[PDB]
Amino acid sequence: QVQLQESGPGLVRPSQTLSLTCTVSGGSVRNEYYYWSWIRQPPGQGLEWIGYMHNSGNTYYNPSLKSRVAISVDMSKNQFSLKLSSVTVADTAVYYCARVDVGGTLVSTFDHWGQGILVTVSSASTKGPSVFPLAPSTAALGCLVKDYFPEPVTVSWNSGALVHTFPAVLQSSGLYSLSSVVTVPSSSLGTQTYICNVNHKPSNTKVDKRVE
Amino acid sequence: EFMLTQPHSVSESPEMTVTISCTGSSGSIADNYVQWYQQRPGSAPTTVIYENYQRPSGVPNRFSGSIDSSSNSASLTISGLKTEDEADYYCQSYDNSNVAVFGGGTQLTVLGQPKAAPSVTLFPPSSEELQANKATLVCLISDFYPGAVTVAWKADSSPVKAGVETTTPSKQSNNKYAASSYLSLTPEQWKSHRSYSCQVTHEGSTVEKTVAP
Amino acid sequence: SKPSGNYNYLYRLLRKSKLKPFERDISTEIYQAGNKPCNGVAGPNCYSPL
Repeated sequence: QVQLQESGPGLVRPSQTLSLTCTVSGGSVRNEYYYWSWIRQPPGQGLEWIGYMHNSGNTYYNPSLKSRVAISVDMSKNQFSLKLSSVTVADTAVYYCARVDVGGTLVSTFDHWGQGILVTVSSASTKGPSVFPLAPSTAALGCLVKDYFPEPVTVSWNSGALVHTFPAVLQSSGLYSLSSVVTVPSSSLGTQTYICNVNHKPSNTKVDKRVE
Repeated sequence: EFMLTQPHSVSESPEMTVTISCTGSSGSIADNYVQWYQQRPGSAPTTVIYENYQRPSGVPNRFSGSIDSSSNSASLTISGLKTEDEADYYCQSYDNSNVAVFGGGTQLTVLGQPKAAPSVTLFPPSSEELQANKATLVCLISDFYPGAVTVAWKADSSPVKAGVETTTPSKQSNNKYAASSYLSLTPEQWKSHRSYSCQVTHEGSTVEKTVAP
Repeated sequence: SKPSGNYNYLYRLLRKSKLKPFERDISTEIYQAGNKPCNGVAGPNCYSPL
């Protein structure tokens, strides 16, 4: 069968050009009756069409960011490339390859999709997080960890004693905010010694904070 | 610019039939093909209905597509739900200018466990958080099975749109979903404004809870 | 078939990408089903494929 595979840097920074390329196997990119498209899907949002290109050089773009996209095709390596311009912190998403069928009487479905590549746009390279207590008001209380660069997160509650750590999302500033929380049966239990520790994976730096 | 609008969340008990429909606003629905892509969370989308009436080989016959020219909409009939049918369905078509138009996305799920009313955990900024010149107002909503995670922010009198960083529906350790409604506000705005509201509106029930200093 | 149960025959499950024709996989690394990968032992949405 025919299948696609993304290829490109998985992490970029603003004021740059996002460059990607999809290696096609099981079929020639010089074959007509098919367009080679790029679909964008931000984390938590729906799909977004970027543009497909015919082998004859006819490149159709999306009117939303037409002035900041560029698509090419290479019949030798069977790979079609994607090139954006002036990337922003909001351009991070999961990019999927897709081959549309232009065979019969109309354009039609993206028959074969790739595996999808997740890239992020951030100008920072190293930043240590900061912990903040959370006072309750059955109650809920926890810790607030914000502004950490690396993707992997290390959450530890009561040195292992258990939790729905609330996986963060890429905010407007290009960072993440962890808000892992726990539950208590009453406000009296909140007075007990509870600890929320996080570990900086690329730096092996541990952070401790007393919460109650 | 041709667009497609579909419901945000659809839920129904197993062995029953659901209906996801996308309506074209700025153009016709019969001039271009409409396709439905079942995207399982964590994997690439996959075509289940193409050419508005055709289903690919291997896809179960439980799926069927329809076109309504009088209402300018395209529906998807799924009879006999199953456990693997809890994926998202995307309705995609094309504009007359050869522009691929994707739908808003619809989260479909089977009603395994009984639906429960969501919870609100409005938390004001902390002492050290206020010392850090930041607010970070969050709404760690929990205790809701259906994937109808919605967040509607509102200030004391005005609506709030900037700073919304609601995360994807995450499941707890007790097989139940919970989300977080992040919000970043200027401390001057938190000192000037009176209070804010975090409206959930899960499965129609507009659960609302406010927070004030 | 053996009465004490078979433990020498296994099969990989839930690969992130479909294999190409005539391809074999040897690495027994765990598969990430969700958005939180596990570095050590398997866990929720980060089970073992074998």
